[PDB]
Amino acid sequence: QSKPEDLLKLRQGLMQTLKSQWVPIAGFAAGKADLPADAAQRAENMAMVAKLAPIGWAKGTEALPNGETKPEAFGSKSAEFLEGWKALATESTKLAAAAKAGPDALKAQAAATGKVCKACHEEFKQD
Amino acid sequence: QSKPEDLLKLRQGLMQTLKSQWVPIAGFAAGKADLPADAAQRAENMAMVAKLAPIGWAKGTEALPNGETKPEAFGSKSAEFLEGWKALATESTKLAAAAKAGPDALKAQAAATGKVCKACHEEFKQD
Ligand code: HEC
Ligand code: HEC
Repeated sequence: QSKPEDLLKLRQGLMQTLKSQWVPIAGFAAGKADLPADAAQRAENMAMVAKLAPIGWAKGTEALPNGETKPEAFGSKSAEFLEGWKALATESTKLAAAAKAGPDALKAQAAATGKVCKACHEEFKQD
Repeated sequence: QSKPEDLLKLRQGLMQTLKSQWVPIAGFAAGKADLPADAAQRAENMAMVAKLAPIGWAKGTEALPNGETKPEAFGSKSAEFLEGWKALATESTKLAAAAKAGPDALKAQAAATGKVCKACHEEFKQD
């Protein structure tokens, strides 16, 4: 089963776990916060979320009530959608390594990782 | 930071992603559904949720409204609670190996995995 509302919760829930892990790093990179001491662990977490994310968009979740994803995600642009997920896993793994190298390599790699959230939202997020 | 409704969506949506992968396999072990063709992939996904789980119970979410976890999870029995996530993660990894081995192996390791959901629930979850 799984009520539609449970399915939207799983999808936004994975997105919220992504944001919790990311924000500390986006903020340091923007000169708005101190260097998260657990940066490498957050970016590893970000890449595990990346790998699971396609479950929140599985068959039957094409038109949940209150969903915010464009239908092209499930159809004509389904492969490019999947491809954004893979890109986030790869940049997040690179972000892990750059956290262990030092604050400046983390800042350069956070810029490349944020682009991926922004690109996919521009193309596929309704709001 | 973070609004508590977003914090709870985090926590609860991780658990919905856990249930969505566990269900078909528990259903099989029970004799109520056929064997999932992707049982192995489901199980590795469960192990990744389990690694990520502790985020949903981070410091600062001890008293989210609408929260369903006993105060002991955050303090007095905090070690025991994080230990359960650990156990889930190794059981779900073993479930993935069993899936590859055959039905009889998956049924038996499924019984084993499900006990960890049960024990955690009996101690730390509210009715
Ligand atoms: C597509 C490949 C995405 C990538 C990469 C990122 N996100 Fe995104 N996110 C995506 C969509 C289609 C949606 C809409 C979901 C729906 O409701 O139907 C979202 C939503 C979010 C949210 C909102 C969750 C909520 O509570 O409603 C946030 C906080 C979010 N996304 C964050 C985020 C960040 C930080 C990313 C980069 C690390 C990122 N997402 C990548 C699609 C995609
Ligand atoms: C502790 C170490 C846990 C293990 C292992 C598992 N669960 Fe659990 N679960 C836990 C708590 C403390 C809670 C309540 C969270 C709160 O404060 O709201 C839950 C909740 C769930 C839910 C409901 C989610 C929702 O929409 O409200 C489900 C569907 C759930 N848990 C499933 C589940 C399964 C299938 C597990 C084994 C594979 C499992 N949980 C393990 C604590 C823990």
